[PDB]
Amino acid sequence: EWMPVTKLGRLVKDMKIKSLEEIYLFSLPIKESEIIDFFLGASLKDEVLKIMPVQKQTRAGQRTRFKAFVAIGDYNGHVGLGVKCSKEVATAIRGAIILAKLSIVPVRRGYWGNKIGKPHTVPCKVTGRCGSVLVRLIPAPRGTGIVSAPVPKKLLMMAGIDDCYTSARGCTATLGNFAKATFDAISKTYSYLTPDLWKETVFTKSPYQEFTDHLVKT
Amino acid sequence: VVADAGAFLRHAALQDIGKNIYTIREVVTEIRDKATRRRLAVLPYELRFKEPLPEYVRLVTEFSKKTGDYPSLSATDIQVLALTYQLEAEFVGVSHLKQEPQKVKVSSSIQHPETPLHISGFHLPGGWITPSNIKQIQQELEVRVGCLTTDFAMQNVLLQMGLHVLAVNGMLIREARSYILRCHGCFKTTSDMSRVFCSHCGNKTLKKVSVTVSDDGTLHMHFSRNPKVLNPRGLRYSLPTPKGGKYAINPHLTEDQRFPQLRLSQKARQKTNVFAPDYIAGVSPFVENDISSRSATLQVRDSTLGAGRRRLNPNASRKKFVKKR
Amino acid sequence: MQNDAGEFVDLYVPRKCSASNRIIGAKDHASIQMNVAEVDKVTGRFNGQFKTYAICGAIRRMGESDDSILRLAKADGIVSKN
Amino acid sequence: SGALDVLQMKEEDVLKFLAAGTHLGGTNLDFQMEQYIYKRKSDGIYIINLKRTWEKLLLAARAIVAIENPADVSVISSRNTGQRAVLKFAAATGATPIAGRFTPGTFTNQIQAAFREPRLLVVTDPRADHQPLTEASYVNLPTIALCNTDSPLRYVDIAIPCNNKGAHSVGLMWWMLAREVLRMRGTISREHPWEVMPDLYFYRDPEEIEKEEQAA
Amino acid sequence: GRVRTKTVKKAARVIIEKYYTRLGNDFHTNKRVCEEIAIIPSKKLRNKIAGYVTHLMKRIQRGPEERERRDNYVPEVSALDQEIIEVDPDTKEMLKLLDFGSLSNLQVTQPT
RNA sequence: GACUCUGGCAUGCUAUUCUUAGAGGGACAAGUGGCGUUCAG
Ligand SMILES: [Zn+2]
Repeated sequence: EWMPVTKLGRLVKDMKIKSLEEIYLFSLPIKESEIIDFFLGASLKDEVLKIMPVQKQTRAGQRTRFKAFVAIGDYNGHVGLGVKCSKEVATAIRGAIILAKLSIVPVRRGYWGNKIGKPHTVPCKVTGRCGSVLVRLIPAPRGTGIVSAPVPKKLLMMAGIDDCYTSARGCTATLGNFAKATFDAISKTYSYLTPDLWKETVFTKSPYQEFTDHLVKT
Repeated sequence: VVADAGAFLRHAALQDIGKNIYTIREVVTEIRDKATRRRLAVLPYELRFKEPLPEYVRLVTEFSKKTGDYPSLSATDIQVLALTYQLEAEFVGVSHLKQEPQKVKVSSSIQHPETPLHISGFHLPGGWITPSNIKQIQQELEVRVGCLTTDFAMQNVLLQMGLHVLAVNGMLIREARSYILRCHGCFKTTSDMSRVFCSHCGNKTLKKVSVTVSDDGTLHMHFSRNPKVLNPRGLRYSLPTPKGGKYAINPHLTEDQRFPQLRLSQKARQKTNVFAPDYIAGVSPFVENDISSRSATLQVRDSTLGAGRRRLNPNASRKKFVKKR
Repeated sequence: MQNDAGEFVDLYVPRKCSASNRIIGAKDHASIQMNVAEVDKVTGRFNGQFKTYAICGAIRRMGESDDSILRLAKADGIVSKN
Repeated sequence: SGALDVLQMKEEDVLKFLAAGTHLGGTNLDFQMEQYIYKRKSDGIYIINLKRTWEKLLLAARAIVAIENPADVSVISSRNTGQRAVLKFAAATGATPIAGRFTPGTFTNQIQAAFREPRLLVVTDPRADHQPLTEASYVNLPTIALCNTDSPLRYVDIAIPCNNKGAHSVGLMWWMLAREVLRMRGTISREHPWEVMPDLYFYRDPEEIEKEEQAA
Repeated sequence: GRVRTKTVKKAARVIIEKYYTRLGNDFHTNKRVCEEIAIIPSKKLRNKIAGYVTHLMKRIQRGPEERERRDNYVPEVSALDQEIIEVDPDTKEMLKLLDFGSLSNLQVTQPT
């Protein structure tokens, strides 16, 4: 049973907001995971990248906790990356799943050469940086597949990228930095300005302003 | 003989001189000094409390808002003014006192406002402080009912209206000179010497200007024609981004802005007293410094401390190994 | 974006900042879509029509959003000259 | 003001500005506020150009009008000097006030008592009310602020140039903003002067309140 | 049976202690004025409010503000409507360039 | 079940008294009399 708190959640709970892309259009924060459960649902697969047990220094000594790196992703669409430290492994995993679901970004997919069929690769070579780890995505021809290390392999397959050349520099052995760098690159896919996106933007009314009368009643 | 709270603070035992010793309950019930309250329970009780009829309270208010003293006075000071006005009215004829007070005349000079004229120990070219002068040095010292008002705004409005005001000395006061603060943005004067932001505009722009009032009802005000006073040297400097939290010290730009509480420990803000009769049995000649508290680590200072540092302009060169907290 | 068949194969068109022509990203939370009322020229009351300006978060951070909105309002005849 | 003879600056408003002292800036100047300044006088105080004040005030009024639900506009003052005024602004217009300390996380922490989503934010002092400006950067809120000469313009979208230090000046600025937003909405005629005298908006200062209860 | 809830009690108590003057003993007038001032989401809830308020003012007519009064205070003449305003010379030049040179209340004060 | 939603009657608005399906109404213990800590019930 989901009882929304945010106005965006209350609109999503009704049939006021139709797609997730509208929430991406006005760059609004998603502060409830149940919205992402509503729009994507059974499409969302979740893949545990890593569980590392850690020792917290306590006044009693040291006691163990677990840190879960979880990549969630709708194929042919969206991903998010979450990290959670908690006492047991199950609660760390579901916390990382929620915290990965709150970070879902869209990925832009383009074409290598001729624009025949669905988009399959990254539109232009993008770059993501996290704590000396540098991860570059390069457009690849159809059928070449994801050529990359296993952790960005999972995150790029979950993004709906079918094929990509990759390059990584720095201490790639630290897994959180490497995952966060490839997550940064696939966010910069839509942050990049291409001649396709050169027509002047028309400004459609925001859901807070489109449905102000519906939010009066609550 | 209307006694202001300044007489009770100063322990001016002048009840034997006058017989019309009257005062408000509010001025005597607001005193926070323990020694004065102890002295109140010892004194012979000939003083009587009253409250003025509010009509003269208005009339006192409409000319205090014209003489330029209305923000300076308190409600209780208006009560004292109204009580002495009513006692003047009941005892003496009312045609003596005048209204619509006289316009100020302007006369400037060259002296800096910080020139230490009228400070007792100082001497330009004899002026000594003798054991015979300590009881004498109170202020500028010169029939039935008077006042014991020591605040300058009180004496200003009284000598503007024409009421004879007297001091801790029995003889009445003829001349009263002091200093006021005037804003050079909105030209509104304040009689409170402590206050640094203007009451009207709120800017840190008040500068010191001397005044003198006569017993006649004339106010004349002396400016300083010195270009050092109105010079904008260290007034424009770049300010840090505003910080919150428990430890932030923003540069204090408005009068009623909110600071986080950073108070000194009770051990640190204690000074050594040597006149105490239990001092010589004390282990050390001086109080121990506080080096154990959290405010010692946070380097909290007394507000009065480090004043000449602030008057150095911020666009200037300090020494290369010092840091200004 | 759009394939050789002609279909618009793209999830959405992101909106661009009115000051810098920069794409406002999906996680730009300091970005603004501001509405300024247009008024009658004979009475001076709200028409119901308004003008819309988008400002990305980098310009707002840099402190130039105020100047940018003022300059766009001069351009659109909302703010008078001088 | 679209160079319209209906919305131009009237004389009695200028007397309000000169008596309250809004033209008197501070002695410091921020470089992003140098456009709004007429000149520095030799005292050091910066004199604010009042036509610029009028234009930015009308931009703020136009932005506040364009919100269908007036409770979506939120008006904030942390220090006492503006607090009473912002309450009156609420009672004039219907905007939601926060007077007093702003609890951090009001706009970001969804599980909270005082959590709320505005659609516009109006601020008395960007230096004093810095915390809602930061919150607004987190949650996509535009901002209108009453900015002096020495004021940071991070996350401020419409910066009204005015003296925000004196009580009469902030009371007047809030009063004029309410007057213009309520004229431009249309519930007041522009030809008749407003029934609300601006002296309703100023700060009480409980010693002055006692000094007024004395003489009545 | 039927019982009233807590939020109805709190909202009714607030709207009574704030605005007892406008209310009457009619159900519908009280309901309309309650919808007029109180920002109430639901119709069923606001009729519950109106019923409980009617019960309260029925029972208090049987038998059994300082901050507001000081806060709503406004004087006879405002301080800004004053006969002489003293201005700097440079402010008068600024007003002259803003077409406002025909003012009568201005008194220019030279820096001396 | 003191949880959530909701029906009966509309000769009312909407493409409309007989069929429709969106919205707006109407019901809230509201009124009366008894029992009641005179208030909760
Ligand atoms: Zn001043």
